[PDB]
Amino acid sequence: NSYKMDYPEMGLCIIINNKNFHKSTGMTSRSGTDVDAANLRETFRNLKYEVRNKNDLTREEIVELMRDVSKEDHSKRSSFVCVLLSHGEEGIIFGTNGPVDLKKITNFFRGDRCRSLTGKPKLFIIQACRGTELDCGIET
Amino acid sequence: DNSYKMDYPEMGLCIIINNKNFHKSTGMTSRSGTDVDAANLRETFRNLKYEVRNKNDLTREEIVELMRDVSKEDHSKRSSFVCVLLSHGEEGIIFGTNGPVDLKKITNFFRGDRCRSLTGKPKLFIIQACRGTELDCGIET
Amino acid sequence: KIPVEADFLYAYSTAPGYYSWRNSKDGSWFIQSLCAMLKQYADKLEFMHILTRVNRKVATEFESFSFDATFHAKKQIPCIVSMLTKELYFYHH
Amino acid sequence: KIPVEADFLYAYSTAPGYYSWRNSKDGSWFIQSLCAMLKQYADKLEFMHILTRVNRKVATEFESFSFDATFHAKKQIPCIVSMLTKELYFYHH
Amino acid sequence: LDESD
Amino acid sequence: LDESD
Repeated sequence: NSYKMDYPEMGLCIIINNKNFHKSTGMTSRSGTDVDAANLRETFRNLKYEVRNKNDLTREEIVELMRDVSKEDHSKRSSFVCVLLSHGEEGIIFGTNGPVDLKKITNFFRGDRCRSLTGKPKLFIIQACRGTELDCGIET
Repeated sequence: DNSYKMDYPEMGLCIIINNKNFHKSTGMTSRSGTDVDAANLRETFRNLKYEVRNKNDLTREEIVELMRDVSKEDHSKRSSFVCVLLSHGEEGIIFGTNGPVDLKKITNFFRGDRCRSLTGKPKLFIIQACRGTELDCGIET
Repeated sequence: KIPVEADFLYAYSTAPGYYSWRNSKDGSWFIQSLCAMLKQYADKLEFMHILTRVNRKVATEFESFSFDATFHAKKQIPCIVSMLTKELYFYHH
Repeated sequence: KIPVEADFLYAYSTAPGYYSWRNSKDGSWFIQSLCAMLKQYADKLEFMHILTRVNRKVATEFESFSFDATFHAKKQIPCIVSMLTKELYFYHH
Repeated sequence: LDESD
Repeated sequence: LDESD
């Protein structure tokens, strides 16, 4: 069986694009991330998502944004997509001024806390480091 | 080539580690029902033509030595590898009958660089164990 | 060259951070469901799609029964973690 | 009832514990590959199957190029984490 | 009865 | 060049 994708709206696609960070994070400017953000905007436009691009949000702005989106009425929407483009650690995404737990963000959308998305696919696409291990690969 | 090559002579090994009784040291209680699971898995993967090996009530040292040993076999004529872990657990942790083992330590034996005769082949780990102490209360549909 | 972590699949019985449930007579919810879906579907569906039906069966058909109110009426969702690079079928053409 | 953690999909660019790679001109390897596979297959394939092709493209077609030997010739595998209970098609019918 | 793992 | 995230 398949999710019902024929509601009047495919849904929102929120793209959070963090390029420049406070020096305290020690992250260097994420060159190339604007290309990703525009590629994503176009790709999801073509899938008939209502794309909202946000650039350079602090961690407080990320949470406030995700809380606000979770309190909208998604009744006429089939799905929800959030793309995070940032620095990260395992389980963590960076605002421009520091880390916030990914669970904090995704908990706004739990089945009991966002009832107009209950039973609907909630997609989190995350371009961010998850630690500092390096994969040297294996010849094939 | 969008599908794994599954026509090697052998589908592969299916290792089932079934831990039911834990050292009174550990404090963990008996996992009633796990033998039904173990027997059900053995029959399911037999019908999929896997060479099944059932192991019961392994200490954490025996789990590490078994998985190390299995990772040093020659899987050249096998299409895939399956491991099933039935036990108590914590996030990223599986319990031997006497104490915890990191899942990473177990799966690292099979990494593409360290188990060359499984390189490019699907390696499946099925894990029946807790991953913490959160409770899901559900939402009425 | 391929990544050394490629071509693994981790089929976890439960979501990160959570308990996993086992019926003391019939076995774990997840294994009961996995064996049932493999029996029913391995001759035709790709494995991620079998595992998605396992997710649905565990999520909708099971709810804990316990004499302890603390552990009563709880739910479970399994967690598929795929580093696979190809589709997996348990049969061959 | 359904579990409150059901019906989430986490499409991570890299495996747990690892760095994720980004080309300074072309963008991150994962999003480059994700947009390309959506463009090509969203009209046809189920989303997990699209993500498995993204896994393959990232795993096989990219390797890092760095003036720092420490970071040179490295590889990446994305990690699909699915708590979905149904198949996802971006078209209807 | 159900039990946790 | 490639950079990490």
